[PDB]
Amino acid sequence: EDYLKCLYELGTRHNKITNKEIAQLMQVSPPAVTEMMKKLLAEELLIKDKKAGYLLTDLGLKLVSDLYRKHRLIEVFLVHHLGYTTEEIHEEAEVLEHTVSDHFVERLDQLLDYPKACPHGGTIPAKGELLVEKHKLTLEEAKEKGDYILARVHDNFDLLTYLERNGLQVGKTIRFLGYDDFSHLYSLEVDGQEIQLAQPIAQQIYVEKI
Amino acid sequence: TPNKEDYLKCLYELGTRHNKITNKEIAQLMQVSPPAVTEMMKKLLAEELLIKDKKAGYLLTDLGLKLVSDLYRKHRLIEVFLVHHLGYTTEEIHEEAEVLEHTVSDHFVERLDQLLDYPKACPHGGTIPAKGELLVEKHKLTLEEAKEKGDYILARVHDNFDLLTYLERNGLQVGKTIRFLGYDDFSHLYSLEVDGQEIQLAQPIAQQIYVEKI
Repeated sequence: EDYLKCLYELGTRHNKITNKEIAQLMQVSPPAVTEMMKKLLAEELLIKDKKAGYLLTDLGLKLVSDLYRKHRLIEVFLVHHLGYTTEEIHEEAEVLEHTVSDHFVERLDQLLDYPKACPHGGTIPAKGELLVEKHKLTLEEAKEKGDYILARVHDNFDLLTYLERNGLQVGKTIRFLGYDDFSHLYSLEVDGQEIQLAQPIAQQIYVEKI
Repeated sequence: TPNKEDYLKCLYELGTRHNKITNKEIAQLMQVSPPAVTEMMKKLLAEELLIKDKKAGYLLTDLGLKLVSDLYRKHRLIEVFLVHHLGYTTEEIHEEAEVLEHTVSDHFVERLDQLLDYPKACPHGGTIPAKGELLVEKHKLTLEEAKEKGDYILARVHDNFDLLTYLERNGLQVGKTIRFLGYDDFSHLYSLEVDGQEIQLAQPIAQQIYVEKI
């Protein structure tokens, strides 16, 4: 089931679905690929698309959406209220995230007064609603130059470490200096200083003109 | 399921009633296989959490008490968090508390403590020791070992889910005022006046309710 989680992620790139990208980004061999996908298909969790490889059904998106909700509220609580840092969230986040009941999570929602986002720009779906991200415009995706706002980062620890090591906080203003067509590099002007971002990193940051 | 922490808690409370400590009793309280007991104590001895002793069976070491204390911190701060912040009910707490206790880290518990603004007691009157300080209950005086008659505060009750259910089902609650009418010497009962209404507790229950003469 932990598989559904990766399916939705790559889905936000619009590529294809490889039984080779499955065994790879999950570190488990293809004898479990064919047996995971079958369970999924017969429990109406996904359908096979020729073009996209695999698509999640509404049932699957509601499932995956609930997962993100649980994960994002917990983030808010640990960051905002237990003063956890990126490193600390790296250690304990996912365990209690995988233990707390739906009840806990409902109540956490009230205690935090129904926050609309996690500290990283992520959007928090209502119970049993669907996950629709407020900020979807990756740096890569953006055409025009000028001053932008860093509105969301992928949640990954390695990424955050990267970003903080480099001074890019969700909410911080950022001026886009352009994508070099050969260099494969994006140029930013944050805090009056220049930074060079690779492609893989620029496709995991979401901005907004303003 | 039962880890060494669940044993130390047991043994710990099993000695607030300063008798020996059979393994029969440990097997009884823990609901386990006697060879499992024999196996756990071995480990508990080896970790220098307790030592054997003639009159008491086992005594806890400073390292032991220091651990017991953590257990009680974790358990009572989670208790305080669940009911005050998330509005948990007795039943809810019974269904959920234990797995969180067996899961959250000591760093969670430390941050939690700060979030809760350093509560010196959980909602059932159980006291909440500081990181590293030793469990020393604010309320030791039990109903059964209560001398004088008259008015009393119901200061603490044991966490026990069946006990709580019994108490809510007889409107006994930490905080309410209580008229002790004494032990009836043969009745084998304790008489209380809770909300002007009379009520009779047996020894095993009076033993679990803690009061302070107001």
